Amino acid sequence: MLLKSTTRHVHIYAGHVVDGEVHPDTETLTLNVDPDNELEWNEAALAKVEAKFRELVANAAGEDLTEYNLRRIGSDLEHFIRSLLMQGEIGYNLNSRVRNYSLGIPRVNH
Amino acid sequence: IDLQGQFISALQSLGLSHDLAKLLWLPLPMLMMLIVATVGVLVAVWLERKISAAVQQRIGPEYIGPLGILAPLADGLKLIFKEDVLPANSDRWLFTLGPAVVVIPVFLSYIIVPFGQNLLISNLAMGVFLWIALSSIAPIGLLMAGYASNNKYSLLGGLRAAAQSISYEIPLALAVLAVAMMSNGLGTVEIVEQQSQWNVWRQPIGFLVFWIAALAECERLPFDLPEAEEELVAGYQTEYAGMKFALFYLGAYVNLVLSALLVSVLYFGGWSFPIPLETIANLLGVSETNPFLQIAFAVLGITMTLIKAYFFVFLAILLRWTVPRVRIDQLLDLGWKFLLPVGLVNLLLTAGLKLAFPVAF
Amino acid sequence: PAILNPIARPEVPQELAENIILTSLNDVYDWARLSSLWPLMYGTACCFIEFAAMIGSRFDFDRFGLVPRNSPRQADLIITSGTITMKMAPALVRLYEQMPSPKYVIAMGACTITGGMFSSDSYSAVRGVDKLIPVDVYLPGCPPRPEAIMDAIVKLRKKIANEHINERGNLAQTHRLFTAKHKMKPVPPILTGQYLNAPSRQAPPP
Amino acid sequence: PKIETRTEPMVINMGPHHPSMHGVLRLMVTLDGEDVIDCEPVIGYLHRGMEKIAENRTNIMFIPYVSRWDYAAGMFNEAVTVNAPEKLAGIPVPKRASYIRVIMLELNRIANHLLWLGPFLADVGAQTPFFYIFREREYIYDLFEAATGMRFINNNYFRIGGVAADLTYGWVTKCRDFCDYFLPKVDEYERLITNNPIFVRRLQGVGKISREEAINWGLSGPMLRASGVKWDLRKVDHYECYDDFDWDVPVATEGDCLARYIVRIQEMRESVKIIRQALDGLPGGPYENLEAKRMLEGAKSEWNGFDYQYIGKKLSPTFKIPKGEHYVRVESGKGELGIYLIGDDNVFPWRWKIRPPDFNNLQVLPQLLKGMKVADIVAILGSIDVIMGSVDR
Amino acid sequence: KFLNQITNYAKEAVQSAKYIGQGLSVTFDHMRRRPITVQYPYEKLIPSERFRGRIHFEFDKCIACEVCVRVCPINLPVVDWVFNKELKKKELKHYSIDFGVCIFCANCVEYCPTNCLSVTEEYELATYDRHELNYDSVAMGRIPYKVTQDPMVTPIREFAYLPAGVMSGHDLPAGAQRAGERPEAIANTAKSS
Amino acid sequence: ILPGMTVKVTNPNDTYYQFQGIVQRITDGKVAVLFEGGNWDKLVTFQASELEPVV
Amino acid sequence: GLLAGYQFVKDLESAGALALFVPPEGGFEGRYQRRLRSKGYTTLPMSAPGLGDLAAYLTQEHGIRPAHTGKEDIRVYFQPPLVTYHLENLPPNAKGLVLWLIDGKRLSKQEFAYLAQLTQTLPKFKVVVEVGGDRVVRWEPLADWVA
Ligand SMILES: CCCCCCCCCCCCCCCCCC(=O)OC[C@H](CO[C@@H]1O[C@H](CO[C@H]2O[C@H](CO)[C@H](O)[C@H](O)[C@H]2O)[C@H](O)[C@H](O)[C@H]1O)OC(=O)CCCCCCCCCCCCCCCCC
Ligand SMILES: CCCCCCCCCCCCCCCCCC(=O)OC[C@H](CO[C@@H]1O[C@H](CO[C@H]2O[C@H](CO)[C@H](O)[C@H](O)[C@H]2O)[C@H](O)[C@H](O)[C@H]1O)OC(=O)CCCCCCCCCCCCCCCCC
Ligand SMILES: CCCCCCCCCCCCCCCC(=O)OC[C@H](CO[C@@H]1O[C@H](CS(=O)(=O)O)[C@@H](O)[C@H](O)[C@H]1O)OC(=O)CCCCCCCCCCCCCCC
Ligand code: SF4
Ligand code: SF4
Ligand code: SF4
Repeated sequence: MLLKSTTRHVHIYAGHVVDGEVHPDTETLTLNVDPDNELEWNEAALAKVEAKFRELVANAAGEDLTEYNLRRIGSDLEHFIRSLLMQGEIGYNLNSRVRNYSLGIPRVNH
Repeated sequence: IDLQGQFISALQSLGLSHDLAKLLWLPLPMLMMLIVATVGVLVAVWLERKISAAVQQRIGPEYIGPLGILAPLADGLKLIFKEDVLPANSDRWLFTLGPAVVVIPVFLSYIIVPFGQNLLISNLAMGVFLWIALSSIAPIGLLMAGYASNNKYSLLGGLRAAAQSISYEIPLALAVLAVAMMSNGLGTVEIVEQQSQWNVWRQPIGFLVFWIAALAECERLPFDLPEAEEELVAGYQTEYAGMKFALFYLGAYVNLVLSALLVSVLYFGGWSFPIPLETIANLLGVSETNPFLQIAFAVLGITMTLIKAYFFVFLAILLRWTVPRVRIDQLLDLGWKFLLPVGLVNLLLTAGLKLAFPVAF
Repeated sequence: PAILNPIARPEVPQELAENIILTSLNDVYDWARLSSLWPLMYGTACCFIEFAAMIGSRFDFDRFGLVPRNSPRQADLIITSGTITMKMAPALVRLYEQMPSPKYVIAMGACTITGGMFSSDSYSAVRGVDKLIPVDVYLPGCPPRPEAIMDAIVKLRKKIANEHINERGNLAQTHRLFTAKHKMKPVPPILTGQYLNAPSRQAPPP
Repeated sequence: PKIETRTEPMVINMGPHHPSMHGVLRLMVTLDGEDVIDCEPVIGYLHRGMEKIAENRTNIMFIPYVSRWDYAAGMFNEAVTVNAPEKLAGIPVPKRASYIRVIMLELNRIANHLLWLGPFLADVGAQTPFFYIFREREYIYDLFEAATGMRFINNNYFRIGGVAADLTYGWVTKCRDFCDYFLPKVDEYERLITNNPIFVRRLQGVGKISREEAINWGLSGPMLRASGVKWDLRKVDHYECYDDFDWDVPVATEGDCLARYIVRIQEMRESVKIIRQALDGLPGGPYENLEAKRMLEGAKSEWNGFDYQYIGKKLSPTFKIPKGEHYVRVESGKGELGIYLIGDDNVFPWRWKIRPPDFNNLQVLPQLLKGMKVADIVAILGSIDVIMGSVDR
Repeated sequence: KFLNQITNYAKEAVQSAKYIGQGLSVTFDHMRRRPITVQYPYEKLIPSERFRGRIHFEFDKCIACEVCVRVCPINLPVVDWVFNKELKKKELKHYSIDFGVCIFCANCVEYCPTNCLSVTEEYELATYDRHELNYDSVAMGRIPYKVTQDPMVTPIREFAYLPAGVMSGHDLPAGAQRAGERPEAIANTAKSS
Repeated sequence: ILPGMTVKVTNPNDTYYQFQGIVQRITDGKVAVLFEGGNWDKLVTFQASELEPVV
Repeated sequence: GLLAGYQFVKDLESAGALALFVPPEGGFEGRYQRRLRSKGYTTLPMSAPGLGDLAAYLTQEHGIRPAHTGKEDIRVYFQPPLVTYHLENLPPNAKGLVLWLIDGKRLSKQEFAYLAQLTQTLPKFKVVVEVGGDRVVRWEPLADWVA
């Protein structure tokens, strides 16, 4: 069975997406940043997120594969995404979708 | 009038190979029956939703149309536009075929629904027996919807559905058997023309058996086991999303208007405003070629068929909210332990009464 | 750092349509869809009961066409009623993603829009479902009067009637997916059958 | 694309998404051909941490929180939450407040039994009674909404020294009207139902606990009184204004789903007796009469006395509960509630623990599913009246 | 041995038939009664006299003692005071309540000393954006809805405001009162003999 | 009818008939009366005609 | 008349501020918003009961104070003007930005007059306010309907 940490704009699984399926593997740790397109992404920001994901899964892991640790990785990835959005590297989508600012409203940095 | 005569004659007046005109007319009734079947489905959905609401001191759909008339239209058009899903390891071709095999033979059995004489598609010689044979293909559809799923939830529902649809096919045949004993035949028009002055009054047990067996075709809340939400989530339907699920949602109400019309024609008769109407020689009408009297009696026959079909649709969707469900084993004991013995007893009784008193049988 | 949490400021402006025929057909596409919403029979806690009161005879959502559905495959609306703990968050996302695409969400009660009375000193409640799924309408209040759930349904119908068939592009999922090998010692699942047939249930240890 | 049948015990997951009113419970159950070998109930999908919150909130800050443990009746747990510091402080509750509290608790018991009764009859029959209880359960909602602010739970009508406020004006008469309109229907239920032989054979002998095993398994609720134990915390503890009303504590003897149903119906019927007996005897009668007497002579007369007030002395939100632990209890709808308050010296308690009745009645789910059938699982689930809000602690 | 079993089978079958016929008659009777449905959008149900709706805030009466923040179950009301230095008077700069986090228990309204805070009958709060539920000090007064003064709603009393014996509130005259007499009326009657 | 005054309600078709309260705010012709009673001070809006400035 | 042309958009461009009278079932005015959006106008609905002065929220800045709940002592955010910030973020070929207000009944005549006057200034900015009412979706200029 799968082991996953699924929240908004982060989806970590424990398998390999071959064509759309998941296929639990016990060492792949796929990642699916922002499926619903709450935000608008760039090529540099996605690379930063992938690098953070790698250094978070590789440099700090010798522990079990419980769903607790998967959630613990997803939480750090989402804090990193929120920091990227605060600094302004990315932004909300503004498209005609739901548009509920889940990571905070736009403020003016006083 | 004989609209077929006029159509073929006016079409042959401009040539067009008279024998070919008879081929150019089949679509006309073959789609008139489709129209009345679709309107019957809309009526059945509307009646269910508006009668279940009256029974429960409530109000059904009222913000769709004037009286929720457009509620079935909306519920169908939604399911048209819905994204269809096909789960991971499920089969790709038995999936999209189950809901069609459970529907095609339910429509095909409308060949034999009379709606008044000369007002039906090709009164067949096998008639009701052809319907008994065609109503045995839906279990293949349910087994197909269950076998082509990676969900063991729904295979167990497909099995318990295909095992209920075969439990109520022997008594459903033993009731039509006793009706065909009296009817001298199997064609629906020949079955009903024995009512010339009703079979319910001479088959008071076969009527009960037929009606219970027809309600127990995985249709009504008396049973509705594969649809019994609480015990199991939708059974086999739990994985169909768009139009594939609307085919189940639709093939279960057409399979109810069909049974209502069939109880009407077998035990009551799609003719015969109760007095022996065709003995209206008291108005000195030459029915034979009366240009009207024909249309007046046509309308009377259609109304008298629809009254007694609506009676049973009403009573079925009323029992839905009156009779408690049975698990699955109290269900499989109705057939094979109560309905099959009583069906055999009714058949033997009709045989004994037909051999002794050949009059009135 | 000029404006924190900025907006997209996009390009390629709209590519929307104008002819009377296609917008008149869009009218029907959106009327059939909003007047036959089928909610998923999904309750977790207190608010569900008020939702059930909204099903009952006192005022039923049967009018304006709402029929509660059991499986998410036929459901196109999930009224999240109840507090979502961290134990059950993935059990909701699943039910949301396992459900056809023209779908909607209503977050009812305070416990699904901000966390509610559990937004403080609670270590297991998800502080709002807006951080799990794209909510469409929020109605506040510990258990909201079931004629406030219907007000939320009104505000959701007038949002559904806004959609545009020439705009269903903002409805798929982009799937920016990656991959990274790990070394993390898979453990055996500690949740199986074996409750009464367990050997430790039949006799006390010496 | 298939499931590859094989001769083993099959494990099925009736997981958290219950399309019913039985909270979120997982119930991994294995079965050998329409039986039950053993089930492992997986509770916890609604643990929000009430016990750790209660240690950081003062009493009046925590009293809205309590209406959630066991949703329904959201006044039993309010009653026990009020009683916990009240006993330590020894604060005397007046008699009028005790009568209002009794009336509210009895209306809540009726509502609890109605909420249990609806889905129970649904799982063993048709879905129409679900539309009838909620026609009959609303007449109590609309009485609560007059007395207290809201409908069922989130009333926070109770207070330490009594009750937040007196009833409305035309309240006693209207409660009488409801009682007279409702008492025939608790029997109309057993008329339209409870006599279908198919329906009574359905829960004839399914689910069973011996009297000596219900005591061992600690089944405080009507699950005990259905196993032949005449024991409820209203008559053994002498709850506040009892022995002032007639008492028929209903008990069966067999200990099956049918016994549970019968005890619950007789208890719902006795609650109307309790209400009608208390209403005719409030210390002051209807509130408009009491207010009229108080504005006519109660400037100094006895109608302005301590025994006729809805509350004692109004306490500050800094009540500072005293030192010393003790265990309080109330016979709720599902049985015994228990709060093992401790408290050290300040507003925040020390280890406010909640002892819910459903958490202990649910312990014998596996024992009650010792090979009964696969179909009577939902009936045994409904016979216990599971509320996951009281399975969070 | 075998006749008792058959007579029991008959006494069970005929009983099961009668107990279905009775339910059928009961259900067919149920569809004559007037539906109790309160057709919400055009038949809104008028709330009680103690219904706890949206909080109302009178900026002028607030003295910024923060008891609303202190008796709140979740310390919700944001009070931003500055403590002007005229002699000792605190000054209020911004009062707010995130109604998305609100619990509607009205402890704040119970302990406001200056009657600055009150409850209303606005249960019709719903937005597309929860960040619009944070009410300013000005968006809170706003003169509540008053369902009765709506040209497209026929208000319907609930069970506690219907005359004696009346159960439903649909077919009601235009002169009904709650249940009995008020205290002033009873005292006035007692005044004259 | 000005704010701060104590008023009563004179409209037999209202649930707040013969109630007494204090005017908190008046805008656009309609008033807002606060009934301090029970436990939680209620505030409901009346027309300028459904009141009476009780002495 | 069961199907509408584009008179709504013409009337909005003429008056500037309309006042809808949608039926209280809320599924028959979204098509008019779709008509607005198909012309080039971009909408944004923000549920009027919940805005502040309507001048600090729409034109000027305003310090939003989130819900601290015992932790995180009072902090302000200063979200930008809800209009001047959305007029800058319009799509390239955008005809304007109309402001939709769902529950307009809660506002007062003063705020209605303000919203009407705000349309003349601040050019690319129209206003629709769903004041509740009639059983058909009828509109009327917002400068009217008051005084
Ligand atoms: C969604 C569900 C509802 C949707 C409606 C269906 C869509 C169609 C909409 C069109 C409706 C307009 C048609 C007007 C109806 C009059 C036509 C008619 O009666 O025509 C009848 C003719 C008659 O046919 C001839 O009828 C003759 C005599 O009648 C016979 O008919 C029966 C056979 O014996 C009787 O037993 C009778 O005694 C017998 O004499 C002979 O049988 C001939 O062989 C035969 O050809 O058939 C025909 O062309 C009829 C063929 C067309 C079928 C359409 C009928 C629709 C039902 C309308 C009923 C109206 C009721 C009253 C309306 C006012 C309200 C009070
Ligand atoms: C170049 C491209 C070409 C492409 C072709 C595609 C284009 C399509 C062309 C236009 C579409 C028109 C579709 C319908 C037109 C109506 C045709 C018709 O009128 O067709 C008439 C048909 C045919 O039967 C009639 O049959 C009699 C003639 O006898 C012969 O008619 C039949 C055919 O032989 C039988 O075999 C019969 O035994 C045979 O003897 C009649 O007198 C007429 O002549 C004859 O036409 O009517 C019947 O079949 C009876 C079935 C209708 C009965 C109606 C009962 C109506 C139900 C009530 C309505 C309300 C329901 C709502 C509630 C429902 C709840 C349950
Ligand atoms: C085997 C063969 C079987 C094949 C199957 C058959 C498939 C049939 C598919 C078609 C079904 C469509 C039904 C539509 C019913 C309906 O709309 O509901 C009626 C509702 C009711 O509200 C109305 O609205 C009005 C109020 S208001 O102004 O809208 O607010 C007022 O009239 C009142 O509310 C009410 O009347 O109308 C609406 O609410 C607005 C929706 C607008 C509908 C568009 C008009 C239809 C045009 C068709 C497309 C033609 C294209 C050319 C036009 C230039
Ligand atoms: S939203 Fe309120 S009523 Fe609903 S479960 Fe949460 S606390 Fe209870
Ligand atoms: S409204 Fe009351 S509790 Fe709130 S700050 Fe003002 S005086 Fe204090
Ligand atoms: S309603 Fe409850 S949460 Fe809101 S301010 Fe009042 S006490 Fe605090």
